[PDB]
Amino acid sequence: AALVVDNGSGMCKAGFAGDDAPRAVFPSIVGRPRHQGVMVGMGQKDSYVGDEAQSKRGILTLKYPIEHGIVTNWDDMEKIWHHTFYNELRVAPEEHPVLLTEAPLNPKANREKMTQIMFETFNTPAMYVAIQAVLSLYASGRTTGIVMDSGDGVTHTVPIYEGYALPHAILRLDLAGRDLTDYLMKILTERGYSFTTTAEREIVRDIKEKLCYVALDFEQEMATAASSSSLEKSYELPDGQVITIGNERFRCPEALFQPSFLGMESAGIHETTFNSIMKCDVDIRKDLYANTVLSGGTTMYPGIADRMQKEITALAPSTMKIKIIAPPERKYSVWIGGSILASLSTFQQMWISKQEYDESGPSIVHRKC
Amino acid sequence: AALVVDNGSGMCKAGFAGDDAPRAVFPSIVGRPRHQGVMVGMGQKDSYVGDEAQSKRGILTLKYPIEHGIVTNWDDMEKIWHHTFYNELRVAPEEHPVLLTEAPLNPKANREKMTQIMFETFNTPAMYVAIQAVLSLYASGRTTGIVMDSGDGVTHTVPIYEGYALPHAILRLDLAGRDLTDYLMKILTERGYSFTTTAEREIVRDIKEKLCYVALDFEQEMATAASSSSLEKSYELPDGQVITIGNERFRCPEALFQPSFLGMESAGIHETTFNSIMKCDVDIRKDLYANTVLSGGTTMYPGIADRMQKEITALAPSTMKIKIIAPPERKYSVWIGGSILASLSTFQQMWISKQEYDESGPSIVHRKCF
Amino acid sequence: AALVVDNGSGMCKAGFAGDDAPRAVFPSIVGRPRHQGVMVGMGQKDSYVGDEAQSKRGILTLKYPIEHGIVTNWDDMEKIWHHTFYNELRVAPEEHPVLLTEAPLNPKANREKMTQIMFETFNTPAMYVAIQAVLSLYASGRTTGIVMDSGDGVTHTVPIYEGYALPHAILRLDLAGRDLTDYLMKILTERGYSFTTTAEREIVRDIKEKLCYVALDFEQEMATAASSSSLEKSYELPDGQVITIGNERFRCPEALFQPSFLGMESAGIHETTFNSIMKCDVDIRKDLYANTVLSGGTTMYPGIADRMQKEITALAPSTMKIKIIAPPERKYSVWIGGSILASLSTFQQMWISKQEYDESGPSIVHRKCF
Amino acid sequence: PFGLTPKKVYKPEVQLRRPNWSKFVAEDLSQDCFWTKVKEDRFENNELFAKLTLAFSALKVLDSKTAQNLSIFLGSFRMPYQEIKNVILEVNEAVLTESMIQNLIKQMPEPEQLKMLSELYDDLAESEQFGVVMGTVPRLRPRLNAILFKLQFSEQVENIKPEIVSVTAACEELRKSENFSSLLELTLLVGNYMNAGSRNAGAFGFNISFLCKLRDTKSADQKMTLLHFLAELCENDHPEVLKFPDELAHVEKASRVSAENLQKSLDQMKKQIADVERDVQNFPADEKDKFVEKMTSFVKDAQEQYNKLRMMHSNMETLYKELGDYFVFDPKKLSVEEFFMDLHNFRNMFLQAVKENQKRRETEEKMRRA
Amino acid sequence: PFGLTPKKVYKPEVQLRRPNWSKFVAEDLSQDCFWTKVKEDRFENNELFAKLTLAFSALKVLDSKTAQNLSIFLGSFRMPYQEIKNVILEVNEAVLTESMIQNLIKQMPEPEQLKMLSELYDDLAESEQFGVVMGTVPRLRPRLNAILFKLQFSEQVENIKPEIVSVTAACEELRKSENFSSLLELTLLVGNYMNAGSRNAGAFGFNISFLCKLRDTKSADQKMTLLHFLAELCENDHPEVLKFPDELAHVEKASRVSAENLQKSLDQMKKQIADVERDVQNFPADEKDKFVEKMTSFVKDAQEQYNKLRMMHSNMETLYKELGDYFVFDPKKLSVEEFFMDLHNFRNMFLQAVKENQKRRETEEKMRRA
Ligand SMILES: Nc1ncnc2c1ncn2[C@@H]1O[C@H](COP(=O)(O)OP(=O)(O)O)[C@@H](O)[C@H]1O
Ligand SMILES: Nc1ncnc2c1ncn2[C@@H]1O[C@H](COP(=O)(O)OP(=O)(O)O)[C@@H](O)[C@H]1O
Ligand SMILES: Nc1ncnc2c1ncn2[C@@H]1O[C@H](COP(=O)(O)OP(=O)(O)O)[C@@H](O)[C@H]1O
Ligand SMILES: [Mg+2]
Ligand SMILES: [Mg+2]
Ligand SMILES: [Mg+2]
Repeated sequence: AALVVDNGSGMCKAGFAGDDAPRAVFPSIVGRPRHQGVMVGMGQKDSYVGDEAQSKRGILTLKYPIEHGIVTNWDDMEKIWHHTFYNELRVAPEEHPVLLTEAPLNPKANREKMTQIMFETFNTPAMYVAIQAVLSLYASGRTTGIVMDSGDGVTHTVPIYEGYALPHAILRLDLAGRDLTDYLMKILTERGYSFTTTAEREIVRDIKEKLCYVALDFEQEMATAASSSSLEKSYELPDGQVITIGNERFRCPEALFQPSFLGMESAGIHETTFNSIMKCDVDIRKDLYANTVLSGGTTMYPGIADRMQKEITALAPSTMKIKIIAPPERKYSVWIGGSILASLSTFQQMWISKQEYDESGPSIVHRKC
Repeated sequence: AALVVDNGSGMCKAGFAGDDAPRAVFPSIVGRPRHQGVMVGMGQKDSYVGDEAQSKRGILTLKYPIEHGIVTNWDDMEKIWHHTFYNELRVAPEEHPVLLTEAPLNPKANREKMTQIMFETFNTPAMYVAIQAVLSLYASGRTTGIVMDSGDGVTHTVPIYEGYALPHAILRLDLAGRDLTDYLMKILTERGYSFTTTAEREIVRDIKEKLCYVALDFEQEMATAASSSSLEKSYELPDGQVITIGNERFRCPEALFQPSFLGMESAGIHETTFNSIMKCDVDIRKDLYANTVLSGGTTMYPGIADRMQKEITALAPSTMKIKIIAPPERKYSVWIGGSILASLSTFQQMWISKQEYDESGPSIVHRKCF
Repeated sequence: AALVVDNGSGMCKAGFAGDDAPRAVFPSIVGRPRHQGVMVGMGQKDSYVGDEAQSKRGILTLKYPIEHGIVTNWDDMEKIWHHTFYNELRVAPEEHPVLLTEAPLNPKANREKMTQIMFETFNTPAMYVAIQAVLSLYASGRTTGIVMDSGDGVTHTVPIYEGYALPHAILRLDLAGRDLTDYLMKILTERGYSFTTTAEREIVRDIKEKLCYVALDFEQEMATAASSSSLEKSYELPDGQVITIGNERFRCPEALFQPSFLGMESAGIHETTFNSIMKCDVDIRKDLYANTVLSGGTTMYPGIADRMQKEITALAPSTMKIKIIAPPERKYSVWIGGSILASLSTFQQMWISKQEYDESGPSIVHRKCF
Repeated sequence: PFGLTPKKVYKPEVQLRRPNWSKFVAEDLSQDCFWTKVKEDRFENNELFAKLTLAFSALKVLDSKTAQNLSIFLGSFRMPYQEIKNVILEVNEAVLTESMIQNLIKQMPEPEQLKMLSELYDDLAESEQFGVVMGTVPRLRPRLNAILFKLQFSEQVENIKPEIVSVTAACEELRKSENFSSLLELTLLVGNYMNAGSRNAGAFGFNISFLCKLRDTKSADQKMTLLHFLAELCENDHPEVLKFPDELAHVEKASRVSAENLQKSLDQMKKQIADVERDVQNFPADEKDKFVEKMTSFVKDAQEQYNKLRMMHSNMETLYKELGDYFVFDPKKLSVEEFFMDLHNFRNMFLQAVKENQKRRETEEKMRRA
Repeated sequence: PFGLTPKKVYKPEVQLRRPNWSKFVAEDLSQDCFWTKVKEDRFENNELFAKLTLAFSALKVLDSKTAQNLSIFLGSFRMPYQEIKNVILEVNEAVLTESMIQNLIKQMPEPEQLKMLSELYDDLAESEQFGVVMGTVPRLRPRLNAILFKLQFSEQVENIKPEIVSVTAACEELRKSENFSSLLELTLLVGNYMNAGSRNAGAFGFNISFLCKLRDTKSADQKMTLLHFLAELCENDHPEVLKFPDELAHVEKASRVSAENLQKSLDQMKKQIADVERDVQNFPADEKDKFVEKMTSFVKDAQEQYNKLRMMHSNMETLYKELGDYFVFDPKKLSVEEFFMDLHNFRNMFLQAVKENQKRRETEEKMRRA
């Protein structure tokens, strides 16, 4: 029974093979105590990783070991992988092969480091690495379609034609969810609410994850909010106070489609899907326009599928139909797509054995995967 | 002659346009007598505001109308303006446009209420709310440079490149002089003194204003100060007693560079400015690394410019040169810039006239102002 | 005092007839600010054209008015010509005839539009348009040969004969400097350096223009790069950061000879020169094969003459002789040829004078200048 | 000859593959050449001949691509294929979906591959076992194709409907537009005035799309434009012409779609129903398969719905050809997309042109008041 | 026509901008269309035209081919031709370049053309005036043809000499190659075993190029090959024969050229040197022409250097004919290219054959360990 460990920028997923609805799901967070522990009786640990660090976030610091896909700190991630394998899954990695996922267009050093860690620190019998968006396609059942994935810091649009991707037209944008959360707390200050600490960062993420929607027409929706308070909602803080958000509900989700608010020259996430299409063949675009499957947690705003279809239509010629798919479990599309890979008996021959790694080192991954 | 007013979290500076003198300057505090009245021959005033409140500080519970730059009480703030326009400047706001200043990232309510209160109560022919940090750059005469404006309550940096600001890279920190004065009381308890009253807060402010400095290097000072009594600059209390402050003369401004002393998770004022520039574009960083300007009262400690310059260079690129500009008059930098702004000929068309406010309402301040 | 202007996707070369070097060589970019001009007084002139846009590129939207040779915006193109005539050259076109250059296989609509702009907006007394590739041989002395013209957006191999380009043998390849610069960003990410905005495009262009060469072979060069670090080079960004490219030095211009790396089915610039020759006559093939002349700034990679000659050898017949010619003036080749053409005493005959333009309208440019 | 012919008899037990070489008789080379003293004994032995004569002694059903893709697809929905076969047999609208059926037929191999599997169970893989169950259903290729009309026929007819009604409404709206006629007259008269004494003097009409070219005409001063001239003239003394853009409300959708695209779509769906008609005759009809009237009766309403589309599509040809004769242009050199997009863009130009006239007047009023 | 052509004579006093629209002659629309009854009167007046005009108030002897080409070439270098005439006369290696004169001799017209020019100054064109200057020099046509000797004679020897010395070096290396003899013996004895009882039974030798045909021979299993069997056999019990590819190092250089090409090149050089001897006798030898000994004494070293090209190339014939008898093949049915490129292909294919043997062995070792 192989394993799948889809590490994410802001939250990680884990579970066995031949499964859906990932089992061991906890945020990729590492926090260490900030103050001095007066109590002696308590068994305070050096660091809290995962779900434990979220409950006690009042005194912790909540450092992210992964940012924009590229791993900044590798010392703490070994805690995360050890945490995933031993406590959450309770499985010895020395007997069961492990699968990994990784974003496209990333430095070769990052994926080489994972190869080193699993084979000596964990001593996995075999390991494989696959692109995230390729897993996202045949999690929807198809094999020919552009995958537009948006996580915390990575927004990559990978056109796909078959079991093989198209590296020529792979695009990327640093406009994903984590950047929007920092924007939400920036626009919460005009209302008199200030959020600065990393503990108060997680609070703002829950405001976005519950009271934020994508407006079909931003220009029209602005007049409705200003004319009357027909869109205001109230949210309760853990301490007990309640705050009200007006036009901040749709302003921060829409920065994807107008990144000029964030001060970035990059074109909108709607346009980066259209531009990524024109980099492929003219014959190919027929199948690539009707299968624009959306994946990733950031693509779960209410009305995002409707908004994308309207804006893509204006850019594209009328001769081509547009169909923005949206599977019900689009949040965990990456995990389930890789889950069926290990189920196949044919995939056994596509492993990176320890003997192969020993004779080639970490460089074996580049020629194989 | 336009009227320039700079209301701050701890002290207000209001004068005329063109003249380089801030004219009347007095603290922005209001106090109400908490003691019962006995003598009736002499006339007794209501709650005291302005500089008169500091004279009788021993009986009044002084209250600050402005907290962290955000106006917490709008009742006492109108009292100061009447104390300003009539008692001090002896001018009628009935014919003088009045400039206002407001920190960036401030709630929209404060800039609205400033427009509403002044238009209906003072009926000034015009008005304007202008950012303090951007206003201070006029005093220096430059046109680019990330400006640190550390007032009594607010600490914000605005990167300006060739006259075009970068609002996406504006960083504001809620750590300033007022927070330090509370830290000074917390460290004085260790030696064995007490300061737990709002009348004793002004006195502790004079401990920090006159006998505080920022060390060039900090980890060595504790070794030096503990070993020998090199620095023991003593201070006399208003009653007549005398106090001695040792290594705490420099620990108080140290929190600006290590806010972990106050328990806050925010970075110091040396890291924030570096982080603010990193949010900008690659090309414009060259003209911002070597053009760091300073202003405000909190940037008047000894060694603040030298300490920041050493700390920035520990993070800046090696080939990059760091030049922490600090004019001698950085205390009034905001106001001097305001006087130049009002007297500009091209500025006459930017005023928010009386007729425009009525037909647009209090939201006009979000259209004709930055 | 004839003027010669060579419009290009990347840069535009302007000057006077009879000179040896262009008077002004500035990028053909039009930029407008995207931020808000908080600074009063200055910050005007939102239309920055030419070198001014390059200097302030950190706060501008760098948009190229020319893409793939064809003009995608005819509003800022008039600005560039206005800037060239009045700022860089400082001359009134009211008395100076002007010569222009056109790309091979240009649409008939674009060429006729340029006639109207010269004759109405600037009302030059005369104007002529000449093929870009033909002017390369006029500058290279010889009147017969094949021009491997290149540049920022277009790559044309035009085997002219007696100064008249053969129309059926012209081959166009969509592989020029801009695609090479864009490919550099995609491959640079493999090391850990990312460049997205148009402001950082010029940084990648400068890296390409300095630290990239063409390798003769790859079956041994790739092993050499991986085995040893002898070929690494270091570049300093305007931020002051240090980046080492190394392996990606020769992989950026090799897309010219192996476009399959970019995913394009078309063959490289070495193979398009071969096919363009075969379309010509058999008897004239002898002269054009040994008279290949390079042009355009895209052909300034060191090691391009020996690489192309070696690759062109195997496909060429054994008895045939090959001589790739690389004049020192590759960058300005298409300009000096226009200077030679205009300086002729016989060039007065086929002037498109203003008197004869009105009678035949803008359609005269189709039958006069050919 | 020269004592160099010791013919070695071999007589192999098993015949081998004889290699054919050019014969070298021992008459020419036997005089004095190489191979006269071959050390045959130094290689001759028993082991070599015995070994040499031995060597020269004279997902399974699916291919690589389909085996993995079918295995991936069969696990994509993780549901039994036995119910899937019954679902497609009964045409169950809940389980069946357009996306599910579209990428299903991609996973069918050639029809031959599904035949011998039935004649040939648990040993075979899930991909091979799926084909056995699916292949048992007769006429797999047409029946699965037979499903995929009603899943999309409703979608196609509802998409052509807003494409046709918008163009026809745009044609009718432009037919009755008096303001369009009023605007057109003004251009012709003023244009004829300036074109006097030229090749276009007193022109009795101009082709369409020239109005969008009026902006390209400038004046003595570059700010003043001919397109803006008409808007400025109209607003002064000839009103009610500015209302023509409001008269046309479906031109944008009319410009978006073209009749050429519609004709291809209509021709395709005609072939779709024809396949069902051949299916009905080839496969006479029930209880086992719930297809019953889901297709034969669907065609009845499809042909009824189709006939209305043919009339509506033919309504363009009657209307557009008259429209083509109205403006004098055959619907062969000009189509719906190019003509209306040109007019769609013209509407944008005029509203912008009258907008800039107001802006210039605003500055004109500003300087007059000052 | 249809009573709809009342042409309006305008005759503007001041010429205006004339917009160019597509002409509509009153034939195609005159019959029955729109604009037949344009109300031109409701717009015509005298104010509008007065306002409208305010804003918009505005070679003698040379043929065609050579005359322009010569004029272009003269301006290409842009330097006085009198000096250039001295350069070619004085043979100045600095100004004179190969490229300058190869197209120069093309620019020379027929020798008769330059004659009357001398007999017939400023009135004539730049090409005609230059025609007189070149025509003055006696025997122009042979003189420049005499100049194109040292620019190639020194180039020809260094281009051919590595080719000349590489062929012999391979021949001597192949002459002493014992490993080649050992390999050849193995094929002959083994091959005769398979050919027993056939038309090639007991063959005492075979023609060259058969070794590369060993790959085409297969075995009972398609994986095994006859040539690969020899590679596998030698590595088992007959080593030291794998070093024959290393024994030959100049395989690629010698096989790329043929003696036939060198014979033609040498023959042409003899003809080139013959023209000088005729020129010297015809033109006796000064101060005016510094070519003096630069060409006749060049022959003195040329003949010495050309002599060394004879015997060594003669050593080719002596060695190759001996090599031809060594392998039993006349140097008439087989040349350097055909004989050696076949052997060079054998060297590459043998290394590949032993490479696949190692690859095949690796899979065998992998399964044995598993
Ligand atoms: N309902 C929701 N609405 C908006 N954003 C959401 C929602 N749910 C999750 N997100 C965003 O998804 C991000 C993380 O989800 P996920 O896709 O699992 O991360 P990753 O793609 O990095 O693995 C969070 O930053 C959060 O902002
Ligand atoms: N000479 C000084 N030395 C040290 N600190 C000073 C000095 N002058 C002013 N300050 C500090 O500046 C703070 C506020 O002063 P100021 O900048 O004038 O207020 P604001 O910026 O709100 O107008 C006070 O808290 C005080 O601690
Ligand atoms: N030394 C160099 N090495 C490699 N590329 C260069 C060099 N110099 C210029 N380039 C590229 O060539 C382009 C200039 O092309 P140019 O000949 O000006 O085209 P055009 O003639 O169309 O203006 C630049 O965009 C640059 O990217
Ligand atoms: Mg993910
Ligand atoms: Mg202040
Ligand atoms: Mg060019």
